[PDB]
Amino acid sequence: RKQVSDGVAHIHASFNNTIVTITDRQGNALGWATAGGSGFRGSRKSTPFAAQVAAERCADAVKEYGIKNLEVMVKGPGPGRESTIRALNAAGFRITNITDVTPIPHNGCRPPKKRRV
Amino acid sequence: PRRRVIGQRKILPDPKFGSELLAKFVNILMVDGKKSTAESIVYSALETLAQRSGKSELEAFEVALENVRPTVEVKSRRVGGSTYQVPVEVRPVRRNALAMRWIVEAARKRGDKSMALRLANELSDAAENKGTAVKKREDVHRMAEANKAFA
Amino acid sequence: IKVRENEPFDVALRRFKRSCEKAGVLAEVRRREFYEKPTTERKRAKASAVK
RNA sequence: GCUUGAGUCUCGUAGAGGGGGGUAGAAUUCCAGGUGUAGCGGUGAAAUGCGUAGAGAUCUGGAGGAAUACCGGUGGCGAAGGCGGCCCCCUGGACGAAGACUGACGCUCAGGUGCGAAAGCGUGGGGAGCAAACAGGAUUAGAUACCCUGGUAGUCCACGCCGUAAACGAUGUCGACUUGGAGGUUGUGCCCUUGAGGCGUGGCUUCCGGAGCUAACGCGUUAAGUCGACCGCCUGGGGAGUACGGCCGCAAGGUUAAAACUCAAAUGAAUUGACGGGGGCCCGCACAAGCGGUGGAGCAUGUGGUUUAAUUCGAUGCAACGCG
Repeated sequence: RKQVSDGVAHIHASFNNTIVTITDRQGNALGWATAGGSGFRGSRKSTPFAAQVAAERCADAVKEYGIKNLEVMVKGPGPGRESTIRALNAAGFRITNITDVTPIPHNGCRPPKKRRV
Repeated sequence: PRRRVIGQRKILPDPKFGSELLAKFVNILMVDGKKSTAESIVYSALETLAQRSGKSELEAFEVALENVRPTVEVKSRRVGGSTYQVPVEVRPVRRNALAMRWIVEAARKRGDKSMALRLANELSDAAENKGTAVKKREDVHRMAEANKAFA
Repeated sequence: IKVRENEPFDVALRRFKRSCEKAGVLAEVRRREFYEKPTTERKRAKASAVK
């Protein structure tokens, strides 16, 4: 179906969850998979293992497109992200670019207070 | 074990088959320091195991014990103020030690007549891996398979 | 930010992000505007950097 | 009168000094649209919350507000509060080089006047994020908290008020003298500049230390050393920086400022120890790895209690309870 043959893997690692979205070069999503949607709810959805099985599961569900090349775009910090791109070249993809696209303000908005734990 | 790294003591092999593996199996089975009784039970039970399966003695034992050896097991950490059940790879001596402990314990659980029949039927139920010790191995492997996310 | 490589490639080896963004810069902008704790955190950081 | 104090002029230097105006780029939120699909978010774990009315992720376009990553530095400037993108306009101070000029014009300062973070107040705007109050979810014995999800005043602008802070180098201002070392920053002079050098001479500043001082801790040419001038303030702890009165303030409150009564201490610095849900290193059947028990049953024996005429006395966390 529609046979795009090149895409972008936007991986959005945060501290609590990694969410991998495989799209095309136009930016239209072709299929996604989160670490929290792969079993292991909770303290286990923020691990490199959960991110890699999230990326394995996002490599599935884009078989209908015949993607061979993809760029990787990485957001946020997280226990994910590093393992995530590994799972992508464990799934036959030719990984072309690895950009880190974490949003950094140039002293913009005030961050929240928190955490007197 | 706080300081002292240790050696280990050498067990005498089995007086019928020369197997230190099976010698440790009669030590796992032994209760109250009665070794003669336990080796009688092991010789009777493995003798009917060799007669039933028709293979031989200690390769029927080695198959029936090969189906119950754990691969990896969970283990508590308590490092970050939390209780984790991490999976960890079992050492070979601990591997077959756990194998024998589960066979013997499951054989004590059974409801047959004599201990040689309970353990002969437990090793026979472990030869086609359908007994209780294989459910203990699958249980351990479900715990270490569910919690795979910690390594 | 980008990396690419020709066909002799095996490993990610992108330690461009142990250079700039990941470790410090995003973990710093998770928490409060002070003016006060940074003046003392930098004061004791430059007072610790001593022989 | 005089120039060694103070000041003026010439030429430059560095600077987040101030006020006004403009603009730029990242990011957050919102709105509209494309793809796409079952979760997202959150936590120690959860739940509230958002989500098949299509969220989160992702791309495009727009709006708006605030703050200005990197440079960034015990770096700089300012009397202090404080001041951080870039550009323009108006403007204050400092420092340096040589020379000229005035000629003690100086120092401090009670009352007085001005400036004075943040929160707060008034009027009018603005309102993206954050967030007192507030609401819900948790946690808990309780939880009017810490944690989570939302969230209003406020934070932002204009003008006025307030007038305070651990407004702190807890160190008033001005001047003079008194061994050193390593830096930072900003000038300037000289020498083959034979380079990212060598030798000096100023301004500001950081760390360590000598004499000296100090209760000690420490300060140590930027003094808490050695002196001089003027000011401010102190006189045991509490009551109390409170009440009354005055002045100020829209208010909140600010400032000035007692007494009765009560205690024989309150305090500073340092020492020894003990302790810590502080840190480092180390041990023991301490935990872990195992095996067998106890707690359940009947009996033995000891104890508490009860009973009794008496149920002899003693032992009572560990280290009393088949103990004397």
